[PDB]
Amino acid sequence: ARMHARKRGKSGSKRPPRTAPPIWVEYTVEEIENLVVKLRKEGYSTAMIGTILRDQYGIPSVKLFKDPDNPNRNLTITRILEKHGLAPEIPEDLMFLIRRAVNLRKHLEQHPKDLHSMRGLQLIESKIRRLVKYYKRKGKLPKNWRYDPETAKLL
Amino acid sequence: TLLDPLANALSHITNSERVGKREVYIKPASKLIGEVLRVMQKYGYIGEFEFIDDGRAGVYRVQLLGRINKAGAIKPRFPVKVSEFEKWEKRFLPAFEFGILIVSTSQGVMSHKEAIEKGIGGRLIAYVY
Amino acid sequence: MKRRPRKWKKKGRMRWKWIKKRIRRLKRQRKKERG
Amino acid sequence: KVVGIKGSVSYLQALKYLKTKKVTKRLKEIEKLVDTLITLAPYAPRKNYAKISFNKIKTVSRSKIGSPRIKSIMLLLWNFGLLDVKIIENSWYVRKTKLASLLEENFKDLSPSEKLKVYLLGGLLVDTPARFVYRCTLNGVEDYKGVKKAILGYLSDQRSNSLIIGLSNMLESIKFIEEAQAYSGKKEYIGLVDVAFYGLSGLYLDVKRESGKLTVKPNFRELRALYEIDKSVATGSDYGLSISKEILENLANTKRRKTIFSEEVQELLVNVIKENAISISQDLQNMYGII
Amino acid sequence: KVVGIKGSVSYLQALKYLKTKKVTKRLKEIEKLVDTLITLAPYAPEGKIETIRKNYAKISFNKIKTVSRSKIGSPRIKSIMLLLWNFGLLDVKIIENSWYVRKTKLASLLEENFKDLSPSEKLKVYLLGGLLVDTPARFVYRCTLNGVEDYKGVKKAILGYLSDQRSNSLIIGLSNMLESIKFIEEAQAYSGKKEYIGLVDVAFYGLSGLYLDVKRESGKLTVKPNFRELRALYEIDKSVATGSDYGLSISKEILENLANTKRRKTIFSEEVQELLVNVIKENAISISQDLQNMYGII
Amino acid sequence: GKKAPNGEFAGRKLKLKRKKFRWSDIRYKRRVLRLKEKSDPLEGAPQARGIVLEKIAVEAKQPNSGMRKAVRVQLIKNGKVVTAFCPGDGAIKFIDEHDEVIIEGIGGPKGGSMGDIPGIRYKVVKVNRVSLKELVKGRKEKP
RNA sequence: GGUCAGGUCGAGCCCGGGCUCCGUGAGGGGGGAGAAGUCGUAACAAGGUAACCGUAGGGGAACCUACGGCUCGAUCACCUCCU
RNA sequence: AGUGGUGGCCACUAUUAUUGGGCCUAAAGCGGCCGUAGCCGGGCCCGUAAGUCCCUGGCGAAAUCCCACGGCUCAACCGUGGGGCUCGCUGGGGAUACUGCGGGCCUUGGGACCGGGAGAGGCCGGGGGUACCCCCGGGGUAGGGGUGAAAUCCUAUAAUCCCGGGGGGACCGCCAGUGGCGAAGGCGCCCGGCUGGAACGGGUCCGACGGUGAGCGCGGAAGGCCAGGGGAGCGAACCGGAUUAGAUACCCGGGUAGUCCUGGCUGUAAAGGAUGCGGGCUAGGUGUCGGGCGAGCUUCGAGCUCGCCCGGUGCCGUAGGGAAGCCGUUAAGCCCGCCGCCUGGGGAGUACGGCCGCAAGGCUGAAACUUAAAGGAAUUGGCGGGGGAGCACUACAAGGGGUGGAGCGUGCGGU
RNA sequence: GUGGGGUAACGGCCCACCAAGCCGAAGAUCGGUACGGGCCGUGAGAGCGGGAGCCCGGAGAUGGACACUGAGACACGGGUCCA
Repeated sequence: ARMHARKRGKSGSKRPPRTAPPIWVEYTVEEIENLVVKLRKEGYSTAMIGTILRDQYGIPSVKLFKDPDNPNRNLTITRILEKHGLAPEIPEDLMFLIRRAVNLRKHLEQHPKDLHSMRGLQLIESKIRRLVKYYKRKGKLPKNWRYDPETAKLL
Repeated sequence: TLLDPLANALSHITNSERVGKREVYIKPASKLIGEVLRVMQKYGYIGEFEFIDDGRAGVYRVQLLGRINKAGAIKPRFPVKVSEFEKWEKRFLPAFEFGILIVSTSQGVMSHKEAIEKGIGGRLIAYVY
Repeated sequence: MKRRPRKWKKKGRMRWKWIKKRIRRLKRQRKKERG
Repeated sequence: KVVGIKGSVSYLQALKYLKTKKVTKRLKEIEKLVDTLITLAPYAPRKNYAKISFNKIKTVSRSKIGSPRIKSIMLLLWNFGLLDVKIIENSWYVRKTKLASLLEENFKDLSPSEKLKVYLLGGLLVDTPARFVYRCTLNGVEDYKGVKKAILGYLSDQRSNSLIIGLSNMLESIKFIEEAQAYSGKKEYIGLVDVAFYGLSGLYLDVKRESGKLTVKPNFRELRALYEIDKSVATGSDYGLSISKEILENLANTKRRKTIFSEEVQELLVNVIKENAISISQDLQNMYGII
Repeated sequence: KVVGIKGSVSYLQALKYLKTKKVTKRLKEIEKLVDTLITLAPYAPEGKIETIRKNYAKISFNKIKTVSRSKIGSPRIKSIMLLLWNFGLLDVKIIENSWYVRKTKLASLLEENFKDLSPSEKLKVYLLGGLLVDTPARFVYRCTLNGVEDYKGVKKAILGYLSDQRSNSLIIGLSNMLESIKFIEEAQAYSGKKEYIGLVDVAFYGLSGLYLDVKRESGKLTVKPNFRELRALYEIDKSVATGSDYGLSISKEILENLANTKRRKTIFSEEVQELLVNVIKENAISISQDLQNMYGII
Repeated sequence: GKKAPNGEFAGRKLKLKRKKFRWSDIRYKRRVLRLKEKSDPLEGAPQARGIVLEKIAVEAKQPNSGMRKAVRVQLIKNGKVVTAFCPGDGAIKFIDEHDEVIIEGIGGPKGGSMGDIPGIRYKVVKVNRVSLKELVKGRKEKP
C-alpha cells in the first residue's frame, strides 16, 4: 500500500499457476452454486464468502472453474451472485467506504479538534470519489449518481 | 508503477551483462518481447531462451553469450521511413552497421538491415550493439 | 521575500537576520510616509 | 458602528474635581493617560496616523488600565477636537491636530490640572463639537432631547457643512443612547453626548446620572467667567442659537467670579488663538467639514 | 468613523452579469451566500442595544462556508452583507468583532412570495423590491435618473435632500453614506489609489447588476444607465407609488431617451411582476415605518 | 527524476517549458525586449558626432596607478552628455574646448569598461572630421 | 446650372472628461567605486558571550536580549556506535 | 590590394540542452499532503485502419542550390539535361507491427475484506505524581543571597534553615536507547471511552480502477496579533547593582508583553537528509525494530538463544559513480513516467504593480548601473585566549647566590 | 432565425421582427511588436537569427474625407472640401 501511506510493504498473498482445477475438490459447479447462494443468503459479501469457502470448504478458488454459461469466462463469485439477483447494486468496497465515511463523520462531529481524523476523512473521501469516477468511466452506476453525505447517512 | 515492459527488459539485460551472469529471468514477458528476443538471437547475441507460464504474465528465461555492449529501448517510438535510417543509425550505434536496430513494420517487428533490404520503414523500438 | 542561502555565510558580511530586519524597518517607514 | 463603551459610565464623572484644587488618584491617572495619547499622536505640518494596540499601549504606563477607559478618553479628546481619530471596524487611529502643538509646546510647564483645563477650554473656544454643546447650554439645553432638537434645527439651515460630520455622529449615538435611557433604566453604555457633558463638568457644569439620563445643571459664576473670555475672542459661530434671557441675566447680578486661571495664561491663549485662527479653522474643517 | 471593505474592490464587478443570463461561479457563490445570509437572519421586530444580542443573530464567519469544503473569504461576506443591507433586506449592527443581523419585514416577505424561483431571478427580484421602497437604494436610483454619474452628484443630492427636514425617513443612513463618501472619494478621486469600497460604490453596484454599467478605471466609479431597461424600471416604479421621489426629478435629457426606446423585455415574467406589485402595495405603511426605524429617528 | 516529458503527445508542454525557461537567460531577453535600444545613448549607431565641453583626468583603479585623460561631450543627435576616453600619448593636447568630434564604443567585455579606466564607454576617432590616430602619429594637422 | 425642404456620408473647430509619453521641478531616501577622516570589535582558531535561521523588542553601528530550530560547532571529554 | 578599429547576427556554448545541461557541499526540490485538465501508462483474443508505413495521379510557379556537358580565354555568369528545395495539401491502392477507437479474457499493479501482533496515532472523562511559589502555626537567633571579587536586593515588625497544615499554576523525571508512530511541523504520567490507520499472514473480492500534477484545497513549530479568562516559575521591553576608557552587553537583583485555557487571525524557520515523488535492475558483511516461519532452551509466559523471509532503521563495504568531500540496494550507478526549480556576481528579494491579511507582514517581482571574480571540495604550512605526549635550564618546583639604594670603571641613549 | 433591401455577386453588408447566443486557461480581450512568401547569414548537423537588394502576392500616394468619367478608380503625373 504505497499510494498514500507510501510504504512499499508486501503483505500480499500468492496463488500457484494452476490452469485446470485440482481433482481433490469433491464439489461441482452446481454444488458451489448452492453453497454460495446459501452463504450470501446468510448475509455476507464476496470477500468473506470466498474466505470461508476456501477455508472450511477447502476449494482454493472459484476462478479455477469455467462458467457453463460461457466458455471464455472463468466463474467468479460476483458473477454467481449476479445470476440469482444476489449481487449488490452499489459495488461492495464502495458501500463499505460509505459506511466508514458516515462513521468517521459522526465521531468527528462529536470531536472537532482531532485534525488527524480530519485528514483521514479527506483521504477516505478522495478514495470513494476515485472509485466512483472510475466506475463512471465503466458505467455501473447511474450517471446522475453523485456522493452526498446525507444520502450516505440514508445508506 | 510498471509502465513499459521492453525498456525494463533491455535494461535488465544490460545490467546483467556488465556483471556478466549467465541466466536472466525477465519477469514482464509479452508476445512482442518474445519477437524482440527472437530478433537478436537470429544474430546470436543471446543464446537460447524459453517462455515460462507463470500464471500471471509469463516469464522469459534467457542465457547470455557475453556479446551485448549496450542494449537500450528507444522509448519515444520514432517513426522513420526507409531513406533516412543512416541518421537514426548514427543516433544509436558506434560505427557503420556496428549492431542493429529493431523496427516495428507493417509485416512484423524485426531488425533494420533487412527492413532496408525489404525497403519498408516503420517505428523504431529498440537498439543494441 | 525568498532569502538566498548564499547570503547567510558571514564572510565579508553582516549577519543576514539583521539586514533582513533593517530592510523591513525601511519598508515600514516608506510605506508609512506614502500613506 | 455602535461607538459605545461599557463599565465606565462614572469613570469620567470623577473629572468634576478639575476646577477645584483637589486631586484624586483617578484624576492624575486620567492626566497621565491623556499625556500618553497626546504625545503618541503623530503630527505632519491614513498617511499621518498611528494605530493604538490597547494591550501594547496600556503597559507604556506600568498600570494595566482598562481598555474601556482608554476608549473613553480617546472619545473625549476627539470631542474637544485636540485629536483626530478614525475607527476602522475594531481599530483606532490617532493623529495630532493643530490645536495640539499649539497648546503643548506653549503651555507645557503648568500643573497637570492646569494643562488639562487649558486644553478643554481651548476646545471650547473654537467651533468644535464642544462649542456646539456649550452654545446649546447657552440656549438652555439640559437633556439629550434638547440636543436632538437643536441639531435637528441646525441641519436644516445649510450652514452646518463645516461641522455636519460631528453632529451626524452625535445623532447616530443619540439614536441608541435614547434606548439606553428611555426604556433602559440601567445605563450600561456611554455615548458621545455623555462624554461632551463631561469635560464641561470638570470645567463649569454639574452632571448627575438619573436612572439612565444625564441630568445637567450649570454654574453661573464660572459660566460668566468663561463667557467673558468667549466674548473676548468670538472666533466661533453660535450655530445660530439664541442665548435665553434667563441665562444672560443670571450671568449678571452676582459677585464677580475670579479669573479661572492666571491672567497671563488667558491673554497668551487669546494671542495664540488670534494668531492662528485661520489655520485652526481649516484643520477643524478637515476634522468635521465637508467641502 | 469609517465603514467600508478592503481588498475585494472588484468582487461585485461580476454582478453586472445579472442583466444578461451569463452564468459564473463567482455569481454562483454570490447568490447562494445571499440566501444563506437571509436564512440565518431572523425576523424578530423588537429593536434597543439589549434587543441586539438577544433577537439578533451573531455571525461567525469561519463557520460560514461554501459547498465545496473550501472556505469563503471574510471581506467578500462583509461586502455582500453591507450591500444587501444597503438595499433594505437586512439590518446589520456592528458591535466590535461580532456583527449582529436581523431580517427586515421585506425579508421573509419577498422570500415567502418566491420560494420556488430561480436563484438568479430570485436575487433580481430582491434587488427590485429593495429599489421600489424608500431605501437609500431609491435615493441613488432617483439620483441616477436626475443625471448623476459619480459620487459628486450623490453628495450634492444628499446636501439638497437634507435641506427640507422631510429627509427624516432615511436621514441616518444617508449620513452614513456621506461619511463613507467623505473618507473614500479622496483616495478614490485624488491619487486614484483603489483599496476600499464606499457605500456610493456598492450602491452603484447592484444597480449595475440591474440596469447600469460602471466604468471603474478612472480613479472614480463613473456609471452610465441603460435606457432600454430603464423604461421598464420607470414603468414599474410608477406602477407602485410607494417610494417617494425625494424631491429630485428626471432631467428632460433622460426623459427623451427613455421615450425613444423600444419595448424592452419585462425584467421578469408578468405573473411574478404583478405578484411583486400587489404584495409591495400590500403592507405599504408597515414597510414605511420599518424603514423609518432602520434609517430614521422617529 | 528523468527529464520530462518526452512522449509522443507531450510536445506542447515541452515547448511551453522551454519557452518559459528561455526567459532564464540574459542575452535573448535583452534582445527581444530591446533594453539597449531604450537605454542606448548612441541609438544603435556605431559612431556618433558630438561637441566637447570639458577636459577631465581620472586615476587608474588600484593597484594600477596612472592619470588617464578624457573629455565630456554632448551628443548632437539627442543631447545627452557622455565621457569619451582619449587613447594615445599627448592626445588631450590636440583636443580643446568646443570641438566637433566623432566617437564610438570602447570594445569592452559586452561593450563595457576596459582594463584600468572606470565606466568610460567610448573613445573618439575623428575630431573636426580629422582622425585621431594620425594626429597621434602627427602625420596630419588638426584644423 | 441658382434658392429652399428632408436623408445620408464625413473630415475640421469649441466645451467637458479619461488615458498615457516627454521635459523641467523645490524637497526626501537608498544604491554603488575612490583614498583619507573618525566611532567602534561584530564574525573567522572555542575569534574571547560558539555560529546561523524564524518571530518581537531595544540600541548610533557592527549589534544585544527574548523563545523554537540547526551543525555550515568546538575544547579533550562525554552517554555510547565502531575499535 | 587589401588590412586595421567599432557596432549588430550564428558558431565558439551541452552558457538554452528533443539529439544534449544541472539542482547534498559550488545559484538552483516548495515544509508537508490532496487532486481537476494535461502528459505517460500491465498482458491476452476479435475488429478497424485514425495515426504509422509501402506503392501510385495532380500540385507545391520561376530565379537562387547540387551535379555532368556546351558558350563566353578559364572562372563567376549563361544555356541543355538530372536531383531534391517549406514543401505544408489532395485523388486512389495495399500493410496492420505498434499508438488511437470499439467488443471479450486475465490477474501480477492498484484498491477491497478477514485474523493475531506492535506503537509518545489522535480527541475526550477521571485519577494521580514529584518539585516549586505563596500563606498560616511551632522552633531559632543573626543572617541570607549572590560573584572572579563584591555590590544591588531580602532580614531581628524574626530573615536563611527544620516540622506541621492550607492555597495555587505549570509540568509529567529514571524508565529512553543508533525504540515507536506520524505525510510534515510534531507526538511520552496512570486508567476508561471515541476515532484514524500501518506492517505482517491469507489473493476471498474488483479488474488498470494507475503514476505525476499546472489551476484548487487542507492541516502546518516557535513567535506575533484580536476578544475573554488566567498569570507558580521563567522572562522580550524596562528598572537597579556590578564590569569598563566606554556598557546601550556579557554577570547579578527585579520586572511588563509573552509563555497557560477559550474563540479567530497571522501561513513563517538551518520546516536541512541543505537530497520532489512511482516502477525495473544491481557483490556482499552485520544489528536492532516489528510481523511470519523453522530449530534449540523452558521454573511453561512467543518467556530465553540460532537460521531464514518480508518491511523500517543504521554501520562497514565489492563493482560503479563523482572535482573532491564522499556516496554506494535506505544511491548521489543504469533505464522508464510526471511536476517544480536553476542559467555569473551585487544591485535585491528591492522599485512599480497586483492579490491576500485588522496590523507586523505574506504570495508573485523587474530595470538601470557596477563587477572578474563570487562560490565548491580537498593538499601543505601557519595559527587556536583548542585537545594529548614528552622534555628541563635562554623556564619552573626544592634549595641557593645577587642586581636595583652609595661611590667609581666601561658601554648605550641623552646634551 | 424569419422577411426583405442594396450589390456584379452570396452573406447582418443593411434594415423590421423573433430568440440568447458566440469567444476565452489546446490562453479570448488588451497592449508591445510587425507587410506575407520564394529566401538569406551561420552551424558537422539538430537548430538559431533576419524578410534591405530580384520575383510573386498585399497596401499607400502629406493626414482625412467624397464624388464624376468610365469595362476596369476612388485614379503619383485627373477633380472637390477640411487640416
